[PDB]
Amino acid sequence: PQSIDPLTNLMYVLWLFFVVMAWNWNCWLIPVRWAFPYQTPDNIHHWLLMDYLCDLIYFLDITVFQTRLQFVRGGDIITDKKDMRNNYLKSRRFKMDLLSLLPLVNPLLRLPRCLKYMAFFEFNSRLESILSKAYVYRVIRTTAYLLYSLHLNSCLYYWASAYQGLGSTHWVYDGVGNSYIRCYYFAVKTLITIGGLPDPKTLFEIVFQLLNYFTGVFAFSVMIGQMRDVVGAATAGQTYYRSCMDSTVKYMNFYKIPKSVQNRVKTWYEYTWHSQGMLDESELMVQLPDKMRLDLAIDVNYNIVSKVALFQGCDRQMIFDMLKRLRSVVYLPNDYVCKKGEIGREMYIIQAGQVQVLGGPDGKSVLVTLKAGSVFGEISLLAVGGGNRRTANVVAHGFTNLFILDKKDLNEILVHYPESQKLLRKKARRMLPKLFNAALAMTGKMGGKGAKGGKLA
Amino acid sequence: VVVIDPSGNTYYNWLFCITLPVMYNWTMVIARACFDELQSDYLEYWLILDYVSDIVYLIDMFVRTRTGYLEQGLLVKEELKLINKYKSNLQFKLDVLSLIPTDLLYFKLGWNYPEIRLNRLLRFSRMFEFFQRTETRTNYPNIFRISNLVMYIVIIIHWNACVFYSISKAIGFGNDTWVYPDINDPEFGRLARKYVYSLYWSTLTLTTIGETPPPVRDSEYVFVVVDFLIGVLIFATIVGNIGSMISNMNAARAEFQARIDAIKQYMHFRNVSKDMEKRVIKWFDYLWTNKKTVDEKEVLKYLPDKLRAEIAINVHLDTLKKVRIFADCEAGLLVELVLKLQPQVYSPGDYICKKGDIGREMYIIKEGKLAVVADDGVTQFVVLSDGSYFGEISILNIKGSKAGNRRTANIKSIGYSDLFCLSKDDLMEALTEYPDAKTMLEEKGKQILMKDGLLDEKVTRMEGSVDLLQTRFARILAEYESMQQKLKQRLTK
Amino acid sequence: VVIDPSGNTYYNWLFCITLPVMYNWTMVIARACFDELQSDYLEYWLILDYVSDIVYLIDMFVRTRTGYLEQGLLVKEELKLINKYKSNLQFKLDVLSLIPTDLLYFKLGWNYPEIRLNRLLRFSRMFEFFQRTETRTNYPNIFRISNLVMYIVIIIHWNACVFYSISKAIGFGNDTWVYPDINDPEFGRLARKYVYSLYWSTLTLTTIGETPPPVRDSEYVFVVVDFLIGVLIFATIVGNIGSMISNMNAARAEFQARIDAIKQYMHFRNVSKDMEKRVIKWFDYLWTNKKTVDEKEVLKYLPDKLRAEIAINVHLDTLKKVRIFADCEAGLLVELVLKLQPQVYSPGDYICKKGDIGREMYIIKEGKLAVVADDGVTQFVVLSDGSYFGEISILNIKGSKAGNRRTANIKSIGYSDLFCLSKDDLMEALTEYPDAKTMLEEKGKQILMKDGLLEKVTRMEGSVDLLQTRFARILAEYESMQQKLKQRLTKVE
Amino acid sequence: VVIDPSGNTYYNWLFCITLPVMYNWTMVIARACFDELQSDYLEYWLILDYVSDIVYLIDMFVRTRTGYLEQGLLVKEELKLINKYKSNLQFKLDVLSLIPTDLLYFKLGWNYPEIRLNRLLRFSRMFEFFQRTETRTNYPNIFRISNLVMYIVIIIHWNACVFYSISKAIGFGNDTWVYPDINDPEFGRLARKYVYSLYWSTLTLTTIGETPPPVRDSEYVFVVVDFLIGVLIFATIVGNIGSMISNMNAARAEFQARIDAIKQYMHFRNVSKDMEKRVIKWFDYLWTNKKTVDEKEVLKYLPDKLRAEIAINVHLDTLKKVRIFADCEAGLLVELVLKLQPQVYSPGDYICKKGDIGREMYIIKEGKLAVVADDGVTQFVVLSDGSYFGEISILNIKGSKAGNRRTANIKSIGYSDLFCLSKDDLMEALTEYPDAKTMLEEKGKQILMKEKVTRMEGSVDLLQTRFARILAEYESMQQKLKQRLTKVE
Repeated sequence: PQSIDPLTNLMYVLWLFFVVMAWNWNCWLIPVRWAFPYQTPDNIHHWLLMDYLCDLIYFLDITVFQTRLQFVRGGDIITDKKDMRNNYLKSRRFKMDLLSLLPLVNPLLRLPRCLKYMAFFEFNSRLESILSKAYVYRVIRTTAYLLYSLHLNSCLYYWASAYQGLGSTHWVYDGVGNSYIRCYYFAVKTLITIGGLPDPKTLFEIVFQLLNYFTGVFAFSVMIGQMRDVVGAATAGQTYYRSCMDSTVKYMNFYKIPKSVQNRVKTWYEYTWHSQGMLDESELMVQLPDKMRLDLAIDVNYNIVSKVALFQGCDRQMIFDMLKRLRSVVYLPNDYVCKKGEIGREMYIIQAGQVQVLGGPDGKSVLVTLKAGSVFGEISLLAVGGGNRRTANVVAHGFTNLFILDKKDLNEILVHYPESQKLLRKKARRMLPKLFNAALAMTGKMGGKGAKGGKLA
Repeated sequence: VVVIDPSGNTYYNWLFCITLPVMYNWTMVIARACFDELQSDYLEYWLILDYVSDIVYLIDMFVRTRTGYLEQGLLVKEELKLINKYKSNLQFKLDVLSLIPTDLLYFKLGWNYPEIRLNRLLRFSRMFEFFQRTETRTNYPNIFRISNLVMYIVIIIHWNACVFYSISKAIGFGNDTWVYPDINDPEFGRLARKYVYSLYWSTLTLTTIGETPPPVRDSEYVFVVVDFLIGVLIFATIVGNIGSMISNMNAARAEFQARIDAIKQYMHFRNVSKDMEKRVIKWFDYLWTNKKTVDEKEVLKYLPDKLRAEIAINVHLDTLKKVRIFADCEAGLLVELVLKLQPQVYSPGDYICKKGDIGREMYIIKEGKLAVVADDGVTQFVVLSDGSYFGEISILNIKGSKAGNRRTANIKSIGYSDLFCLSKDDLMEALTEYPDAKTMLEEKGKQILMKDGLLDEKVTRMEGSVDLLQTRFARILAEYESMQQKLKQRLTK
Repeated sequence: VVIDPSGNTYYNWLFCITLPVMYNWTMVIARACFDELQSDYLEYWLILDYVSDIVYLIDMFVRTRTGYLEQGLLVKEELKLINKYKSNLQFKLDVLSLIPTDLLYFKLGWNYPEIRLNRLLRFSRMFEFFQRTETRTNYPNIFRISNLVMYIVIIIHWNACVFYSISKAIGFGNDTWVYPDINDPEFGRLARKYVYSLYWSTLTLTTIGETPPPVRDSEYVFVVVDFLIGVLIFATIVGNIGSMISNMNAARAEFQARIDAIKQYMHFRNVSKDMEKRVIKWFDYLWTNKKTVDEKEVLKYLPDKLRAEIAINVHLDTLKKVRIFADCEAGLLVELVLKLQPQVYSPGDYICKKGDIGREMYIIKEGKLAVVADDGVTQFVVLSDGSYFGEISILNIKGSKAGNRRTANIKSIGYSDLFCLSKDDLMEALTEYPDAKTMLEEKGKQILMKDGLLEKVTRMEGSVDLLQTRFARILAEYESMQQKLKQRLTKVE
Repeated sequence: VVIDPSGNTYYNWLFCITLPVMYNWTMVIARACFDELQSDYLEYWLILDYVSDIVYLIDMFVRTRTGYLEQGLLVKEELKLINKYKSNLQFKLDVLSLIPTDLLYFKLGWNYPEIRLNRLLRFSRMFEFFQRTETRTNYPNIFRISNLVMYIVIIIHWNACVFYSISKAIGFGNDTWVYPDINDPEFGRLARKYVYSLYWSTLTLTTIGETPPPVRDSEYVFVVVDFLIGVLIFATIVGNIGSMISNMNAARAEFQARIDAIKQYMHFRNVSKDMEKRVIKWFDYLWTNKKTVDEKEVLKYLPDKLRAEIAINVHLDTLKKVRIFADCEAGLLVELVLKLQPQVYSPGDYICKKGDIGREMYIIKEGKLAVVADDGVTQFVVLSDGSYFGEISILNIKGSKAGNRRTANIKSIGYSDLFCLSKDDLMEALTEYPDAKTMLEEKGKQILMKEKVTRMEGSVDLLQTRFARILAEYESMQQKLKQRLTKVE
């Protein structure tokens, strides 16, 4: 790839992960080498080699990968090499990468390599974009933040112990063991405010302990608040569905709605939540851009609506408007979509489920079963109002989902398109002025002549 | 074939009956694996319970082969399709792995290793499904979510107790202060004491409380740090879940209070009189006390037309049929009119209408009592109880009315009255599809007014030009057709 | 007399019955677990218990005398109230509360106050009083904090009593975990007993620990259960306090969300910096002066009658002071008030300039409006609150020389809040008032004159109907002539 | 001169008076409880207290000089400002805060600085400064957490002073719970005293414990109450941080909920994978470039005047660049700006196609458009930013052969943000501008080249006369046709 997309390239996500690992190595090992005596001259070459590897990763980030990132200017992607280079040089990420790449044997001289934190944020954004259910990764990231805070606390505790002498007091690290897990144990008992540690004696120890308990109270509060936000955001939809269901049940219980109707309402609520994951789709549709909603309506129902012979020859924008005006209604099993003799107003598109047309002697006979993608009742749309009645009983075999367009919405669409409105009136008149007056005049002339001729004879 | 409906009560009962062996496994497998005395002392009971658990696991797989799923709104009853649907799912692999006969490894490792039954833990999905179905089925979701969280934390604490006992066994009992003490002790050698001290240590570590012997060895330090971090995660999860539940339970109160204080801020901002402010505050106290803060339009907005129509019919159909004009109306028209009813609630002393006010809506008394009063309002002519109505003639708009959609009486709410108004525009919107019923309604209103003695442009302009233009094309076409006969007549001679 | 549950007397009685309920809920378990507390002040305990039982009896009498809203009216019939009370579970709970268990003092002894634990069943009055206080007081957060603190104090006190009773059952001083031996001069004092038990309970229930570690298995079990209960209690405290904190800054958070969205839009659109500064200043003015909530959305929460009453109270006098609307019907004035839309202008803003379209009439609720010239530095007249302009523009009067144009420049000197009545709103309100519309137009015409300003188609349709019929006569005659001509040719053939 | 409360000078004075208030609220109780702190630096304390009292007097003067909004205008009358100050409770609080209680230094000695505890009554002024800071700062969350930290430190400091005072009343070193004997050189250091007291207070007020257990009954009671207060404090800290975390992530949570909802809708509807990918890319582009919010929902919270001014500032120049709106009245252009509706399009999206009904005028704001040849592979011309099309179709011009239909296929090359002006909105704006409507029609006619009831009734009269002439001719033609057959017969 000559040009790499910063958003949808998995190899760029892998390179970002490599840069994040280099930045994490720097951030997690600078205070270790500053505080702990682990940076001995015997094993200094491992540190130098891995620091050189991290600096090489930083260099091939700032010079190679970042300059090939395509960007947006006025909504258009730019693939040009010079334009991408100018965009990256203008951006503040180049400023931070230049600040980090500056070298400035002391581990604290490696400090501004921690200023390449932007790559970590872009890696977080890519991870939250690629995978659904991202609050588990948010929990992992917050736990990693807590681990790094305890890491810094461990390094600070070892520095304080070395400053006051190892084993001089009970509060400082005594000097036995791994020497990192003892200070990390101190950081865990301190920054979580668990306690149980030897009490500080000197003024420096009490000040350190005090500040570390204050930072630990606030860090534990950050942990709990992050987990609370994760729990609230993860269960927000379920909470809203339960609240709406409980409000409906409370409403039906206040008005003494019988158990059959309440059970049907609860069944619809559970089926809708388990099927489409939301109680209403138009609430989501109005939040989208108009072009997005139009294109989604097209992708859902355009072929099915254009397969209907009634609307053939109409304007395409009028078809689009009916697609936008379609409302999704879920019918329970054994529910009457169309009862025999009622006013027909609605055009039904079976998105899912089956619909049975009843008939025969004494009812209860399936004349025909309509599966998904079939449209019935479209003739009722072209009626003057009260002029259409359902001929046969129409029932839902199971949980069928019908995309429904009523006559009123069709009329408000049709007032905008005169040619298609005229075509629809023509089709309605064809399926069932000058010629009427000519026939009336011819009949009247013959009727008057018959009476005149009879009186003449 | 007999197919179990996943939405039915039988499926929930079997979910409980499979959760019991799953919970038994998830606790006692690790309990017996880590505490050797627990496995050895009650070996026959554990063998019987494990056999029963395996039997129930087999019946669970059989139920899974018989469990229908909604395909295109229909429950699938084809046994081959159900079996294929089960097998294609990962749950079939998990159930096969969970019933692998690892109990035959007792003959290779002895009875002291019940870790072979750790594969039985893979039936956790049945437990989770049963608990989520219980959450969706119970009438106390918050109490049950407390219970579910508490028992999950108890299970994790028991697991950490078993892990701590195993680590103390591996390091050595009584080797240092951190591990479990020497099991040759008469007090600390008891199995109950072993489990309860392990549980005490695990609770104190997983609740980030401490107050336990500090670690001595580096491995003990690593385990203590890791288990305290697991406890940090557990504590944050507990507090976050309970805080989210508290926010959910207080959300309705918070929204109602936000509305109340917003209206209070508006009333202070517009300098509304103190009596009117007190009336508003009394109204909101009545709303929250009687649990009437819900809005019918907002509550029923998600429901489809059929179900909302059914609920509204079960509320209003008898009373709307009791109305004289709507007594003979069609069932579909009655459904539409019932659906177009809007709730109105009036405080005691409120006036629903006054003499000379414009009458555009017809009121239905659902709950409460109304009074017809004079101009002063002290006297009452008649008291209208629930199920009564007034203003049915005003919405009809009968031509020749003396009132002219104007109220002729003063209606006062004696107490808190729940009324349902049917506006004139809603009535014509319902009557658009019922022209014959509309004509019948006008005739009925005319008859009532006669019994009461209360009865005594551009479209055509464009139509004339349009008809003339259409007739001119026909006349031109008729002349052209007649010209062919005239041309043929000339050619005939 | 029947006590209104929504009145102040009912609230005062709720407090008066909550006091014995709290006394029971604390001191009954305090005396049951601490024997010396019961025995040392026995006469005081007996007097307080008799007083509490008397108040419980008066509470039952009040329950028989408390009205309920049936058909929106308070029920004042004694038999109906008695039946409503005895039908509820509260009657059974109150009867069980006042069971004369005190006769068991003669059987078990004076050191067994657990027989008065049935008095705890009157918790309904305590909880109802706390809910009524939460919905009543002007300081909801302070009272909610106080109530939560009292709940935690009661729970910690109960846990302290439980710990002391467990120490008593095991034996004082038998090991390090229990309360020490009560023959000690220091720890044998009742005050020391209670304060140490309360200290232990506060240590264990607030996830702190630092108690003497358990020795016996029962002590380990109780410590595990009690630490889990304390974790739940602490999580409940945090959840309630966090919910309260979220509710306090919910308005600030949502206002900051609106400001941040506006800033995002202004940075998006490259809006000029002065305009952004004015927007920021306007939002700061809204927040500082408590004008953040918009009037329309706030008034949507109120019912139609209450919203109409609020609007009348705010705008009726200043609408009646308008000269065109001075002599108008009350219903039309109410509709026009309901049709008013607020508009707020920053200082230096222009309400309207010369040549602008005048389609609305502004009412100055508060603020000062200046009539300025083209330069804007010279002021003709200052319009104070209650003044109005543009009343002629909203009346569609024929022959007006100044048609829908503003003849003056109106500038807002300060933060003026105005209400506008558009021409469309006035027309819609006047649809139902034709005579009022006619006299409004006549009055506007009179004002303009005083101020120096200002069925043939149907008959032709009948001719057009005759024209079409006559035009079709020749078409039928042409068909008759064509048939005769074709037959003549056929006969000649 | 009168100080505007919303001005920057009022904020600067709020800071300048909050510093003495914070100084009093901490160090007065610090000196009251730690006698060594008051005795060692008495000269410094006296100087700072006199300075604080002087700043309190200047604060009273500022409150006399601080205006308020009456009838939307700042009150600049000295008498009304003085009466408004004196009528409020704050004047009484300031007077009680500035009683010369320092005369009790001559009676009770120099080791009783609690006589200055009345100076704490300017807490409302300090809280007002913090409110102004949280409503003014560009980092609301950073200031919120620092303000919470400052309040917690103040409460912890007060409890530390209370603990030291309780230890002093019981006796230093009388038992293990109290502060140890101050006659010891290590425990007698003032820095050591305050630091250990603060350490004890922070431990006790944050549910940490780690303190020597109480010995006396009063110590047990104080520790229990203090533990209850600390539970409240730590729960408050957790709730504040959780509310802050929810507030930062609220917009991201709303956007992610929209992502989950649209993804669930597309999986439920069996939406094609190309359309799903296009929707996801569109949403990601909207979020990363800060565009995902609806413009109507964002701008509806502004007042009508500010919304009109912002819309004018955004759209007036690009609407005046239109050839049909080049010479128009200012009010008509302002209204047409107000009727503009934003539209956004993905790459490859068709704004309009050939044969579509044209009712909207699109103006490109931050996008790029092209005209394709019914196949999408070739482009006649590329429409850059500020360009427009459909200005003729929105005008009702008589005799237009290609009217009411789109003659060109407009395709969005990339992510284009357009503003559409519908024909209905243009006509609605033109109702109040008849002469501008006639000018627009005349201009559209010129571009395309390169009484009613009485008139309609009279028009039918000419048609009736013309029909009579045709009928009279047909009657004469019928007789000639019959006479023609008579000659043959």
